[PDB]
Amino acid sequence: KVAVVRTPPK
Amino acid sequence: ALTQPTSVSANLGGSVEITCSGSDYDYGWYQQKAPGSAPVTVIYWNDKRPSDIPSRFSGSTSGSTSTLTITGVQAEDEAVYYCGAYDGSAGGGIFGAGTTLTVLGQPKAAPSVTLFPPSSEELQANKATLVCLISDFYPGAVTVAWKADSSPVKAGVETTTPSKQSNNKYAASSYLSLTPEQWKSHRSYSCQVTHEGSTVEKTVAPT
Amino acid sequence: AVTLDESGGGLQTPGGGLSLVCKASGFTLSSYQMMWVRQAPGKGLEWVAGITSRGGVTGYGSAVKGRATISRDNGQSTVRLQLNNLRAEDTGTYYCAKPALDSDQCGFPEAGCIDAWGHGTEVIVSSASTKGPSVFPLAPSSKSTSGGTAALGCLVKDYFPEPVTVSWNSGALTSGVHTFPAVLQSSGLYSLSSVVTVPSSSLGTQTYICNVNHKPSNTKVDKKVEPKS
Repeated sequence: KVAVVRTPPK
Repeated sequence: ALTQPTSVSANLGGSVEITCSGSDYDYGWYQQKAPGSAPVTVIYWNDKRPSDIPSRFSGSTSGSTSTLTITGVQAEDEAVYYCGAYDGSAGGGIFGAGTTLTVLGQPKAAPSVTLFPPSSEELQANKATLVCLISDFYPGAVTVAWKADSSPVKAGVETTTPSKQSNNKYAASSYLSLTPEQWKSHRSYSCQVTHEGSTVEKTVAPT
Repeated sequence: AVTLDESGGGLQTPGGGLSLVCKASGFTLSSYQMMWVRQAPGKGLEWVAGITSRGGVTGYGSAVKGRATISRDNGQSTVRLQLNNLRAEDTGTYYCAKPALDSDQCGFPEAGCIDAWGHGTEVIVSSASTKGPSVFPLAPSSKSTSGGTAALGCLVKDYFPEPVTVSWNSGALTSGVHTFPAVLQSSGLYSLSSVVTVPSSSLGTQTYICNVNHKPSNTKVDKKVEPKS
């Protein structure tokens, strides 16, 4: 399963 | 928004289905026995059941509709079941309005009624309250009428909505506010409780 | 093992602000995205706010948008919800909620992924002042006794806000105790009653005291309940 939201990678 | 039915009924030992639609994401099912009490997850991520939840609870999402199934209903299953999911259009969490599960076959039970007159202490404070306590009744609907001698009481009545007790029967309270003068100027006051067409009346008198 | 413990509730100022704290234990808080859910009196569950595992992304329900701030402190194992410009519509029980799966799998707005709920904390948005109860005895009586059992009790009148707790004989008397849910009167004040059913033969010899605690007004009353006079 993949979370619909997370901190954008940067 | 999520759509789930207002109510559902199941016979003891039987099966029940509750559907929820409105999200294209994963559904969860949350049991609440009393408002304000912590919900209990019965199903999460469409069909996963937490370790402490019995096998009789199952979930199934087909297309964009979730179905919560309880196979072999027990009396403790009576609760409000909320469905939860992600709102893909707006971006936050969403819940359905809740489904009330009623377990059928519960026997009718007449109310017990206890009526108290005002205490000497309250009367000395220039107030008077008559207290009518109604308990152990099923189904959870009663009609309360108050009388001053044989006349109906028009004002000062405050009654609670019935609420389920720990024994699965209902309780309610009715309070009649009077002046000390009104209390002392009648031979008696009565609290009359009607349940399924039968009435239980209690009377009190100034002393 | 997993516990979510909310604090910071109670009576709040209309137009003012509140700060709720969820203390998480029995799991590593930093491995999870977290959310807050609320329930208004006589209503259903409503999603309030959510936060990613390191606070990089936040989200809010439409009813609180622009008035709410969700934050977290993984080091202290806490999630915090601030809400300002409080309105009557904010009254309700607020729950801290944990997703079943880690931050890679369940996002903060995935309300279908919840496995753990907090006990909840009550929020009352009102400018009405706290008021302690007037406690009156409900004397046992002869033309109100039933076969060697008698009912006696305590009337807990005119308090605000909820809750009140009632015990009998300092918690020693539990059997046959029935504390009824409160009525909310037209005045905006609550009243409740607690009754205990005891042997009729005990009335002349056994002392009965109801212990009424109203933490919002810092009041406790222990009222002796004697046969009618």
